[PDB]
Amino acid sequence: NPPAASTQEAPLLGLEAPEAIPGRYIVVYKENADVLPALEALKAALEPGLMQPQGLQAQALRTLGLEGARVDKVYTAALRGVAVEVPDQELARLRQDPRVAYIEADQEVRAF
Amino acid sequence: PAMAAVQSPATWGLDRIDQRTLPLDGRYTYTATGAGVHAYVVDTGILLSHQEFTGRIGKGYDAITPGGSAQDCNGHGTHVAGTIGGTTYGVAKGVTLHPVRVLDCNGSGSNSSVIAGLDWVTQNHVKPAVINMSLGGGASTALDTAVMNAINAGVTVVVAAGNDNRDACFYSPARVTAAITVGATTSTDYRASFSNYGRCLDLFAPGQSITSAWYTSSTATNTISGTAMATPHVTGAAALYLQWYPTATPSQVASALLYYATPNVVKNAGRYSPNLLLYTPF
Ligand SMILES: [Ca+2]
Ligand SMILES: [Mg+2]
Repeated sequence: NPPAASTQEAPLLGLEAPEAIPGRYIVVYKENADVLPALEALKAALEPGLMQPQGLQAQALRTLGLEGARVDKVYTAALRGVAVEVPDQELARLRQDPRVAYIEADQEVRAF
Repeated sequence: PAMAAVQSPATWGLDRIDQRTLPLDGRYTYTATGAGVHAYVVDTGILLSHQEFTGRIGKGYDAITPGGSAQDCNGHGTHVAGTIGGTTYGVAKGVTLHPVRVLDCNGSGSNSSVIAGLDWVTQNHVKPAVINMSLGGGASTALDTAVMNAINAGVTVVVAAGNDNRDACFYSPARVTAAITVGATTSTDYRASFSNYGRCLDLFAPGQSITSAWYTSSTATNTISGTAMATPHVTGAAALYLQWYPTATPSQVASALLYYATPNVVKNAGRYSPNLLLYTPF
């Protein structure tokens, strides 16, 4: 009678690469997930010069399950996703979201 | 209608791309200038006050500091921007240059900062538009997808092959087929010894000992090497073509540059590399 265990676990990619940045991740959403308006609100909450109501950011953090998580970048156009810095337990919770396609460890890039 | 112009003397990379064969003639010739075209330089930023860009800096985006001005504090992005569109050192001397700062003052950044820059350009670019990515790293599905989505939005993306003397198909975004992946050559038409190679390249351009702008003063210059220096020659040539054909799709821009490229002149081009060197009659 207690509900079955969740069967959701997004792939977690890139942790083994030598250029992986510890504790930092790119969460990528599936294209069929209705995450766009929440992401747009989170991006707007970071936009210079723009006044935004508190409720939009608070709602977006709830919709995406990012309360308490340190969201650094928000993607809406080149990608649907966020860049976050979270501890292991929070990472495990984000992987249980069925809207998440995969999560990649952030990686260092260099000028060529 | 415009009239053709002659720059003489010209730095060797520009000198090479307006002709089929060696020897160099000390001259760079062009008709179009890239006027009305928008080049988004995804790099360390641009020195906004450089004389090479006077009056032609457009709005940008700083992924390193929210709301920052995207000024270059390293030099790499200014050098790259100078090859695209500097009055003296540039292919497209009338292009608008937009600084998209995704690397810090040491030339280092992250996939997350690069993707943020690509996200900003995809959302806010003005057509006709081209992105220059003189940077890269390990294989990344997220970074490859962001590049593909910029291309699908109608923005040509030109990327450096990398400097490992290895197959470019191992790295992002060099392995993205729909991007124009650029290898580097020397002034005597050899593939530069460091240039990545292989089936993921689209063509070669000058990349060894390239002279361009630098960030330390409004008139500073530097001479450096890398596939990061070859890439902006191609971005500049794309901007010239886009002035002639402002509604061209990325596929059409690539087809035109590959049709016009000089075939079979790159020595030691590497296993499975297309033997094509940038040529501009624009
Ligand atoms: Ca010449
Ligand atoms: Mg290609």
